[PDB]
Amino acid sequence: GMLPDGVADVLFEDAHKQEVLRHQLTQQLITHGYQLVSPPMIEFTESLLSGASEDLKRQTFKIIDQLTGRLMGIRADITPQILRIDAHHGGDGIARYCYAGDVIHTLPSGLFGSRTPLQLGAEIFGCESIAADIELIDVLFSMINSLDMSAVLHVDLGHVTIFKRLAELAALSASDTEQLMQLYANKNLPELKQVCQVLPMGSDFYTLARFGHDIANLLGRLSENAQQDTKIVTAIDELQRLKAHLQVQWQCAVSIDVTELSGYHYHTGIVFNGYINSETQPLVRGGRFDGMPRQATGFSMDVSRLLAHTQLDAPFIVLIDYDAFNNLDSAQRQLLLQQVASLRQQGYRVTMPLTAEDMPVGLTHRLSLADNQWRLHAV
Amino acid sequence: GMLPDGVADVLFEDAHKQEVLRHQLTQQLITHGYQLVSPPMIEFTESLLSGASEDLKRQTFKIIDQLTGRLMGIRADITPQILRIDAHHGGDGIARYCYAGDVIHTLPSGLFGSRTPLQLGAEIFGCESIAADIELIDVLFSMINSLDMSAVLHVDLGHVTIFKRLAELAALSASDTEQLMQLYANKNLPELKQVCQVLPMGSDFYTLARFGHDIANLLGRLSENAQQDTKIVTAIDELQRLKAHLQVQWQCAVSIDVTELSGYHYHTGIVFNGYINSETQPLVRGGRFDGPRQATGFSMDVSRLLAHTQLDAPFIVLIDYDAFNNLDSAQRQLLLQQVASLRQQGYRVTMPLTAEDMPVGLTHRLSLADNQWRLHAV
Amino acid sequence: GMLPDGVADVLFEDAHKQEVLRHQLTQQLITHGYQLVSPPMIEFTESLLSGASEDLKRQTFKIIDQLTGRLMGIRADITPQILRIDAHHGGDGIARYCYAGDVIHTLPSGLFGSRTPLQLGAEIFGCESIAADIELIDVLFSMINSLDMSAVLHVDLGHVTIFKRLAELAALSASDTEQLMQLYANKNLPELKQVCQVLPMGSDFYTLARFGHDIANLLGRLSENAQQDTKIVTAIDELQRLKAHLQVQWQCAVSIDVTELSGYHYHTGIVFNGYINSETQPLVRGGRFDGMPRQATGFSMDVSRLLAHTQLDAPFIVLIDYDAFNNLDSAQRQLLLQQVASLRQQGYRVTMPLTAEDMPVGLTHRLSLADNQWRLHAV
Amino acid sequence: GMLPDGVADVLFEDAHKQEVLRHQLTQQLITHGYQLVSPPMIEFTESLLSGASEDLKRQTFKIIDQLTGRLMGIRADITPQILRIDAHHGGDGIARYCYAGDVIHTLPSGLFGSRTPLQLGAEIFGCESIAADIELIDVLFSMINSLDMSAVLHVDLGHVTIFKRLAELAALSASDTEQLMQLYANKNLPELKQVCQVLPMGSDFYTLARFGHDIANLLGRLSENAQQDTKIVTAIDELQRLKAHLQVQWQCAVSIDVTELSGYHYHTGIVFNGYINSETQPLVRGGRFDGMPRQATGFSMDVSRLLAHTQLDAPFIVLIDYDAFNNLDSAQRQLLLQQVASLRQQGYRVTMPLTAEDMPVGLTHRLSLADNQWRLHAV
Amino acid sequence: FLGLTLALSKGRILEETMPLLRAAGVELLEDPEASRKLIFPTSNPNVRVLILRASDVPTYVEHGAADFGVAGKDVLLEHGANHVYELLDLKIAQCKLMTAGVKDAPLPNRRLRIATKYVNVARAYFASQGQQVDVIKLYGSMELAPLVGLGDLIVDVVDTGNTLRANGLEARDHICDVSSRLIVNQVSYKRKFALLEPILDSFKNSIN
Amino acid sequence: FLGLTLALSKGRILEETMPLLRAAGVELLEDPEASRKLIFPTSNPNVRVLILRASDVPTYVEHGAADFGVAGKDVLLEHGANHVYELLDLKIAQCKLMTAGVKDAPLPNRRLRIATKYVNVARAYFASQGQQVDVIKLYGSMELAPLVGLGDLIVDVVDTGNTLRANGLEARDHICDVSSRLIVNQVSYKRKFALLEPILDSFKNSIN
Ligand SMILES: O=P(O)(O)OC[C@H]1O[C@H](OP(=O)(O)OP(=O)(O)O)[C@H](O)[C@@H]1O
Ligand SMILES: O=P(O)(O)OC[C@H]1O[C@H](OP(=O)(O)OP(=O)(O)O)[C@H](O)[C@@H]1O
Ligand SMILES: [Cl-]
Ligand SMILES: [Cl-]
Ligand SMILES: [Cl-]
Ligand SMILES: [Cl-]
Ligand SMILES: [Cl-]
Ligand SMILES: [Cl-]
Ligand SMILES: [Cl-]
Ligand SMILES: [Cl-]
Ligand SMILES: [Cl-]
Ligand SMILES: [Mg+2]
Ligand SMILES: [Mg+2]
Ligand SMILES: [Mg+2]
Ligand SMILES: [Mg+2]
Repeated sequence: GMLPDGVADVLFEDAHKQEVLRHQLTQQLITHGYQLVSPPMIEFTESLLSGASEDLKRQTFKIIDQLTGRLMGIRADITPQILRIDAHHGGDGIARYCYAGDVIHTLPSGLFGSRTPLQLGAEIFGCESIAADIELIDVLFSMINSLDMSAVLHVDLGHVTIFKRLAELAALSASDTEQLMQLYANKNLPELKQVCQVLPMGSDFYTLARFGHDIANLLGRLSENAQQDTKIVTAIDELQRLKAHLQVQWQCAVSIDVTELSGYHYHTGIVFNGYINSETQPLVRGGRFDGMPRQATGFSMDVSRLLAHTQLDAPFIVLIDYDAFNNLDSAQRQLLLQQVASLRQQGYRVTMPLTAEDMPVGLTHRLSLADNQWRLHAV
Repeated sequence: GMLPDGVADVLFEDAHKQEVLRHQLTQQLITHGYQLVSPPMIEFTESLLSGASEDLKRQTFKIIDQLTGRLMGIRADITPQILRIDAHHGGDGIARYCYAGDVIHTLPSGLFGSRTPLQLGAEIFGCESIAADIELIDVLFSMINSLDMSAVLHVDLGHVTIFKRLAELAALSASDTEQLMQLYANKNLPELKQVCQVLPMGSDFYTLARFGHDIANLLGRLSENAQQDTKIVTAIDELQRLKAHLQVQWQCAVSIDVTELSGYHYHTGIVFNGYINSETQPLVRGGRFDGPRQATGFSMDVSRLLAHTQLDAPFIVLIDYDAFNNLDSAQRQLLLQQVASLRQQGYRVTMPLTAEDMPVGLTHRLSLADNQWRLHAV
Repeated sequence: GMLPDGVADVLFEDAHKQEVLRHQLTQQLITHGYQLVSPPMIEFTESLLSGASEDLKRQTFKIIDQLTGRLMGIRADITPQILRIDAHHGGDGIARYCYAGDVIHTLPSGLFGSRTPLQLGAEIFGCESIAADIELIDVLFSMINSLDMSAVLHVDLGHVTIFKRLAELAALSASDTEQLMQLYANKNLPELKQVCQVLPMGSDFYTLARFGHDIANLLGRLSENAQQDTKIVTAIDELQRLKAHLQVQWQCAVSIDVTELSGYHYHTGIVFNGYINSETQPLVRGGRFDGMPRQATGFSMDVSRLLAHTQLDAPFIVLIDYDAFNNLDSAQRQLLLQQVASLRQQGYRVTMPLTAEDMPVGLTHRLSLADNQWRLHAV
Repeated sequence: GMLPDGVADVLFEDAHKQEVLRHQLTQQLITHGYQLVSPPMIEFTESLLSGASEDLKRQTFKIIDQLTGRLMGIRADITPQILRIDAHHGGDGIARYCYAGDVIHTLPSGLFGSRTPLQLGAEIFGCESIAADIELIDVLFSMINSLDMSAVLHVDLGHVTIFKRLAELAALSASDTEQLMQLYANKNLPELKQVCQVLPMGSDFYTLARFGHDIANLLGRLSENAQQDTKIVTAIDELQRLKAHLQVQWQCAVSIDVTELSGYHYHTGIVFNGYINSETQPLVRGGRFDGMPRQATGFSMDVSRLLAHTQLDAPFIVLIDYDAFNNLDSAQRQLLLQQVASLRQQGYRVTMPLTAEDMPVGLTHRLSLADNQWRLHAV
Repeated sequence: FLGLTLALSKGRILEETMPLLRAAGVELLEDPEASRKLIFPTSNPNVRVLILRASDVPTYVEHGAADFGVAGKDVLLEHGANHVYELLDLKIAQCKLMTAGVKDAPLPNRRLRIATKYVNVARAYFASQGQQVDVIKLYGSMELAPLVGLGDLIVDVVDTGNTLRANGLEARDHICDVSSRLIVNQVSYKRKFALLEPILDSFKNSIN
Repeated sequence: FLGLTLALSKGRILEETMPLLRAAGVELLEDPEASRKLIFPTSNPNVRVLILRASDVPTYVEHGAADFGVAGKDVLLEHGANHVYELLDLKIAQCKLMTAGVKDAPLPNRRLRIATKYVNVARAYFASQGQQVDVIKLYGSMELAPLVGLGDLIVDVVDTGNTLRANGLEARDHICDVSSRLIVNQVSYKRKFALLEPILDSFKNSIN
């Protein structure tokens, strides 16, 4: 049967690989001190879309609860559920959460992109410091390195505070802010140059696009009013520390883009976007957000997007010879079944056949009888 | 915040346990030759509810695909998706599948039931023999025993073929058949006695509810016409075989109810209901069903195992904030190497962000004494 | 605000016209001996969707009764409610009912259709004869002619019995039946000719689509077995009588389509579709249906679809002069109020101004005080 | 069939009466200068629940638009739709609207109250003056007098401004404000008295409950600061003008209750509640509310609640004699059918029989042929 | 306009439909090629002709702006002929709907990309073959798409195969046979049957 | 092919883009109008050209079958420009998206029907005006639609207004201003900026 766009079966060795990835990545996060939570697929919209952006609201399927008549949603994002859990269980100190679960989107993000990602993530609540963003990076790269991929992760750092602070100091209208954001998104430098010549501190807004990439010299290019703003100064310093940590500790290729302003409404500071090879949609999205005055920072990724970039060792797929098995006396069957249980405990996939034709898919070995002894022979 | 009824968070140690259970059980099924498949949460209703009963349809939330205008459903049962997968990939021979995923129901089934179970299951397609049913039982019980629960599984066996044959032979109308199912559903013997007196082969239909539990003598109590029916004889024989297999192989207390007819439209033969302790909703549902292609299988809600299973106490380690900060860059890398080893062994190690950063359930501190890091219990 | 698709405000003169139409057509039906009933917008689905087709169930919004936890539906069709009312109040004799009320549909019926029609209808229960259908036709055409439209109603007649009978004689499978109905709905004669060559009595099924329009000769074209079937012969004769009646009594242009099989599950005999001008969706739909053994026949129409084709007289919109009214003493005010009440009783729309700027929309006349006397003058 | 609670059929003579009332009351409103509008039953919640109270939100059934996947509601109140219509069509000046349409409520208001009222109302936008509220009364009581009821309409007048102004001048917390409203709603004078001893301007809050019924002396009973407050002085004056107008012009019994504070967040001034006999839930509710800063004032009522208090003249239900009719030649038939058309124009309900046994319900007269002349005879 | 409005496609449809109209007593009063006109009167004063792009013919007919029209079966399948009657296979412009790809290039093992005008036909076809596909809508010519890697295959109408071969492409799978069909608006068929019947009869006689 | 692939719309956009390409060192070596070729080499051996139907230019660029392209703002608004960078307004092929109706005809009291290629733009425009509209997708010429009662209004691009006036139609409301834009594939912008930048500068300098 035809499936909807952005909806695919994950089958067989891909499914097995997805299972191993989900489990090992979850276990890693647990070993770094993150508490695993498994919130449900559905909730009342009151909780699920509390303080949601317009985008998230549109991305969430709506359904009616037949016990109350109230509106529920199928989650498009696990992070609002983590806010809820933390508000009830987290206290005022630091709290660490991880998770891995299916989310559904009404529309795909990328061309032929998935609407049914297996979203895995980690979040730290209750820490103001850049140290929390540094810990998340350490955990993410520890996980990425465990996967033994040949694909290279390229990291893009931004920081929404810089533009937001410039917008305030320039006293930009909403329509002016939206026009700058569209031009940044579209990399339209020539039209940006013209809009910036007629704006207050337009030379700073054009500088973000033209020289944001060079973070070591960014503060010293900005205006005197921007250089006197502590939030802008802090934001740039945060970018420098993260960049240094990603090169030193992890030897990561890091680009800076302070004009990266997607999720303008949920992000509140430093942002990271991890891109795999030359794929357009980032594999990892992370950054600062609000704990609706609770501090929060986190990342997530679609586990199913790792499948194309990871490999497991070829599986041993074993068939017990039907005719030879059914010639055995009872004692010989018991000894064979003990051998089979031992193979199974080591991860061999052993089929006990129901018929002479019973043939597992991808068969690699037969457990056959040769001179009163049971051995594996390659097909 | 409040959640809908039958919708629960699984949190912290319970979430860890759910993940361990899911993974172990899945890996067990894989090692018995079952192909793992992970079908999507949503599909067009065309495929997802192809030949679905009215109950499966009612249990399925519908949503609109904005791209095409077509109705999609959020799955309430994974088995229909296995059918689709088998139809395309499985051929004419024997095929084995397993799965584990979330399913969603519009209403709870039964008293305080969940609407968001983590449905785990296995299915064998293409084998008519009772041997496939025996293989599933053995797999199931091997999985149950591996959990090392003190809770006990009671198995209730049924077989829809017995009633379906009697209904065809007696030429019952739809409304008569439905009336008998309602009366069977809560074993209303007094009213069943009355209704059966006016119906053809009525004493057979009364005999099922009244003496169906005694499977060794059930054939002897049915009418002469029913006794000559080959499918009825086979069905009663299948029940005797599985009961004996469960008793001999697994020491399992088995009850028989041949009027267990819930899911009348998808079950095509033997049906299996496993109850944990005295809990009202069965933990394990299984049975024969349609693929002409034979199929049989079971599923269970993994989240219902959480109250009856236990993991070893976790080791939750906090590195001393002040000793860590006083370390030079080379010393830091040695500690991190030592910490990476602790994590590989399954210790949960928190690197503190502050001197007040405390993991929940702290068991051990990692502390610097005489140029050496060691674990101390709190 | 922006309204959903198929959902429109009826405003001002259109609303006034809708009210006039609703009321005039209701009173006409009442004066022809039809008992007005006004069932509610919502019921339990048990009653409202008792014996409903899959089409009607998909068209009915469901909602939750908080008092019982049970499902209710917003009616998509008033006819199932008339069945309920007739079952309790109607007896075994002939009963006549009429109604006019809002109904709601989940999806539009066709190309840009309304989802909120004002459904007005009439039904006769308890008469097997074709005479009941002829009375409904006569009442309907009388209602249409009272509206004095320049738009013309074309009537298309069908009869589900003809196809249903051939389906039983041919012993068609559910799939064959569904395939033929699909091909009939598009009158796809090329593919129908292919499908019919491999079907039992396929000669007849093709003949229905190819020659069903020619009702005088349809019987002779059918197979010997189909000609011996009394119900087929009766159905064809019923079509001929209605056709003749419509042409002779009403000078109505009639087409015949015996393959008109929408509402296959609710219709039990003759069907009637009235098209206004060239509009795609029929204005009037009617036909024979099943009571709860009880004969029934009826029609319904969307009153809202008459608004583009009907005209009222121009309203008289009157404004009392503000200054002159305020200059009056108490006893002169009371006389003016008596005069105004009289004008309102004649159908003049009279505004008493709150200020000197208070101006009714569409003003036609002023009431002005000249020489101690109030008189109307046009603007 | 069982209907849900608060859901009833209106059948036969009750249905006819409801039809007559809806229409006549509607025509009366139109003749008073109010533009009829007929908004739809369903809207997107965005517009329908824009600025709604928590109660209106809870009272509104939710459904999903299958063309967008957005939330819609079934209207529980027509007034918000009038705001929408007025925002787009009303302009800056005065605008008058009326309506009559079904609304649906999730829960009943009164004990055994309706969940499916036929809501009829009228609203004036853009007039700040008490003159607008007086015009609405004139319209309302003109309508009530046309109903020729024996039942007596008692009117309760309140004015929320008085309490709101005192609360602002007294610097009441939300907590104290809520406590006073609860005590007012429950008529608990003793606890009000105690609570007022420790509140700023406590004696004024007590004075509202104890002496507010005596509106002619209320101002002189208040504290120096409350006496002088402009909005309090105006409010009390508004209550006096409205009382005097009702008793004098309309012979209506008026009680004052300045502690009537239900709908605290929608009402912005004078409130009107009309009670029929000793029925607990008012028949008519009205008052000042917000447009959009746009002034608005209005009332609404359930037309179906008038059914038990109004009467029509007994209907004439006529049956044409079957045998005599069928015995006529075409010209005689033609003469009879003109005579029948004249009878029907006068409101006679004339059934043409389909058989000798066709008997209308509630038969009063037979139109019989005797001495070659058709006449009515009582049964 | 009280008569019949006939919607025709430019090109091969128009040229091959003119004789059928001529036999039915309908001739255009001037050459469409050398005209700026959109609405064309005929020798029959009850018939007028519209010259449209082929993909718009079913649209004009289903909305009743044309009473009837001539349209390729490929266009009707893609559009959906649910609201019109398909009365006659005119047997003109006979060709095939086919998949096509680069000459001798074997299918990649990955998920297939189909670039095509015939999006709905492609989805339906690959669904019936149990093939998961990514479909890309094209309005223009489809021969470029495999050559710059936009898709692995195209779905297009093929007659000789010469356009495919000229561009380094080869026909692969047969989807279905295509010809021009006479379509009629449902209301028009009901209301204006008297005007339609002789013309439909003429067409039928000309073809058989 | 390791160089840049440039996707161009045929017709007026092609004619007004030739000078910019000339100035950027990219001339075609033959006339596309007189050719069977689909892929054209240029004087720069790192650049080749595809000549496409206007509405296909964003499709080829977004999927990476072309690295960059020239398309009207009308096409991009209707298509949705989400997956490409609109790097440059070229200030060529200037025109206006407008609504248009029959000359002097009044708006009918029933709901408005709009017939147009620009279906998304039509819905978006009438949404901002608070009018509810029925919209009919057309692929070809739209000037005929009001004249035979398919729609009440059309939405189309208008330069002089001559095509509208010659068909007995008039421009009603101005929707927005249109000009041709340079769009770039997101991957190509990173991986091939060295090749792109000189060409982008030459276009930017030509527009001055
Ligand atoms: O197999 P062949 O005989 O080469 O014909 C097939 C061609 O016909 C169609 O062209 P279109 O309808 O655009 O007409 P055209 O070929 O005249 O452009 C289609 O787009 C194919 O390219
Ligand atoms: O206002 P005007 O100067 O008359 O130009 C407007 C024309 O341009 C557009 O077509 P396009 O340019 O794509 O085709 P064309 O060159 O054949 O008109 C549009 O569909 C009009 O036909
Ligand atoms: Cl994700
Ligand atoms: Cl389950
Ligand atoms: Cl209707
Ligand atoms: Cl009300
Ligand atoms: Cl598409
Ligand atoms: Cl070829
Ligand atoms: Cl027509
Ligand atoms: Cl013009
Ligand atoms: Cl590239
Ligand atoms: Mg998130
Ligand atoms: Mg199952
Ligand atoms: Mg009906
Ligand atoms: Mg109201």
